[PDB]
Amino acid sequence: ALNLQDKQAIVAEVSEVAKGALSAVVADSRGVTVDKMTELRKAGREAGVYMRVVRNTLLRRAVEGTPFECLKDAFVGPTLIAYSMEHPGAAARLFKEFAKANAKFEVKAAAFEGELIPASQIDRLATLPT
Amino acid sequence: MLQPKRTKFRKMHKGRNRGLAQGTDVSFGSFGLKAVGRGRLTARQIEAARRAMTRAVKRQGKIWIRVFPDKPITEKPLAVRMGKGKGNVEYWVALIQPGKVLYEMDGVPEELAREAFKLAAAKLPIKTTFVTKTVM
Amino acid sequence: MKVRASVKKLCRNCKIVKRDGVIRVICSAEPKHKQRQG
Amino acid sequence: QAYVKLQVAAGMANPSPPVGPALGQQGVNIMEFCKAFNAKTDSIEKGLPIPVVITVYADRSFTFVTKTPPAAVLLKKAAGIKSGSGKPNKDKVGKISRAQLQEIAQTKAADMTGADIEAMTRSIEGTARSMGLVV
Amino acid sequence: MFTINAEVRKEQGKGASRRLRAANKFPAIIYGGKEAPLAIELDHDKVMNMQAKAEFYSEVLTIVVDGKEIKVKAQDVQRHPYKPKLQHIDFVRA
RNA sequence: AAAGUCAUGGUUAAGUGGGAAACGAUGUGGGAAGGCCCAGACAGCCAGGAUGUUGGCUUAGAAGCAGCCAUCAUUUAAAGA
Ligand SMILES: [Mg+2]
Ligand SMILES: [Mg+2]
Ligand SMILES: [Mg+2]
Ligand SMILES: [Mg+2]
Ligand SMILES: [Mg+2]
Ligand SMILES: [Mg+2]
Ligand SMILES: [Mg+2]
Ligand SMILES: [Zn+2]
Repeated sequence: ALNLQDKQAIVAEVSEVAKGALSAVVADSRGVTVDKMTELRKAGREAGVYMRVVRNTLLRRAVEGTPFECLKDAFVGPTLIAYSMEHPGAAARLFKEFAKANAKFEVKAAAFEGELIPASQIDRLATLPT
Repeated sequence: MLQPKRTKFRKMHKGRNRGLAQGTDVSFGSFGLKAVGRGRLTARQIEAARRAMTRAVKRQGKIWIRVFPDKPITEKPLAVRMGKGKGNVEYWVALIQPGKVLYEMDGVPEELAREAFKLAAAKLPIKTTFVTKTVM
Repeated sequence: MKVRASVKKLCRNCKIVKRDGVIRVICSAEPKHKQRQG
Repeated sequence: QAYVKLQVAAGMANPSPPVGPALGQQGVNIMEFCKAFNAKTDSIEKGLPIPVVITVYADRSFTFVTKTPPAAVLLKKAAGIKSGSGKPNKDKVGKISRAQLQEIAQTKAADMTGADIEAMTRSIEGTARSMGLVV
Repeated sequence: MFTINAEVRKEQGKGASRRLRAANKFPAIIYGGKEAPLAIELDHDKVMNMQAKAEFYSEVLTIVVDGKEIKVKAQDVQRHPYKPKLQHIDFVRA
């Protein structure tokens, strides 16, 4: 599909990125249908069809809007780690569903960086503010 | 097999088949099967190429046959010598020139009419090409 | 082997190759689709 | 682990002519294939086909999560038809109305896969139209 | 807005028109109004891409010849009998 | 076997030239647009091909795959009864 309608699919990243603060990541060495359904069947009981499970982690697409918004992501163009921008939240409770599906029949392509929204470390801080 | 219901005369001379054709545009349908080659189409050839495009579109659409066989062709039998009259009429032909739209079709997708005018061009002895309707 | 004046890709895993001046259709899924132009 | 669903409705307990060798492949004895099939079958209304999940734990036991009957039989009581669709476009069998699907759409909103009941409403429109019975 | 270039024909007739269509061209003519008919010759591959639009036979075209914008419409066209080519185009002045 | 192993710029690899058609084919030269891309293409490799569902009958069991039909539709990255 031509590049002008792709040029609003760079705009489609932005307002999802602009509204979303917290983000969790995944890769797919063994990308199963149901291994992405684990986060979207879980999504419907919480909220709507707002969320994209699609990938934008390409060497121009998520690279250009990165000095525009959320500047840390200008390094994960390669190395096969994508983005899913959930629109509300402030240190929300939606982290390990891409990650616990790795132990349940997946062969670990992700290494679960965590996106550092309070600028944290690579260790999972499973404290979840209720 | 197409054939005139009546003729003014039973026989005809042989003639020649030079010149270009007249029915060159797609007049009725949307797509055509234009003749690039020269020759003559007998009525068994016109009608075997009709059963091959009618079956291919699955009785959905409308087909035009732009050419009609009306020249009678005579032959002499086996073990007959050369004089003693003109031979007996045996079949009927239509004389085809380069530029003659032979069949037409609409009411199908263009991709289905590419493949039905391919299964019907196989049964004809002249070389053909696929044309569409033009604006002017 | 088929030997034909008209050789063609018959299914989705047929490859047309030219070996020593002869157009051949060698296949990998079906042994019946192998062909040699003659 | 082989959790596929294979039986007939309630009237055939320990159903060797309907099942055959199907669930009888493993080392689990059939006394918990027939009598622990009745934990959901006689627990509700008889006669209706409840699919049941068998995942063979290593200690010769099983547990499960129940669900609603198929799109035939729960709609068959809302049809009353016996032969399903005998050549529908050459002669009609019947139809399925749209508004009758509401009672089942509010029924099956417990376990049936998804959260949008309205998105399941056009799911049982064309599925009812699939049965020779144009909705 | 279609724009078409054109030169004025020197020689006219049967053999000269055959001799243009060999060299990727075809003759045309512009006629209409108080002004005399103007016999021009066109480039074949440039017009054959323009003519495949249905917008070609409805808009007021502009032919540029000897540095002069002439605004004409397509009146008639002669197509080759079996090859997808063009033989001759008529233009009526708008 | 008398006179260019002539100059210049191209093509042909078939001894085509120095026999033959419908038709077949990633043979090779040229041409204006043809036609997808640095919002990463094209080809490989890391992977699904689910869910309701086995859509129901007539049939020998009919479940996408014997044929006959609807072939919609959800969880929606996508998965075609
Ligand atoms: Mg004559
Ligand atoms: Mg004539
Ligand atoms: Mg050899
Ligand atoms: Mg002359
Ligand atoms: Mg000499
Ligand atoms: Mg030399
Ligand atoms: Mg590729
Ligand atoms: Zn093959």
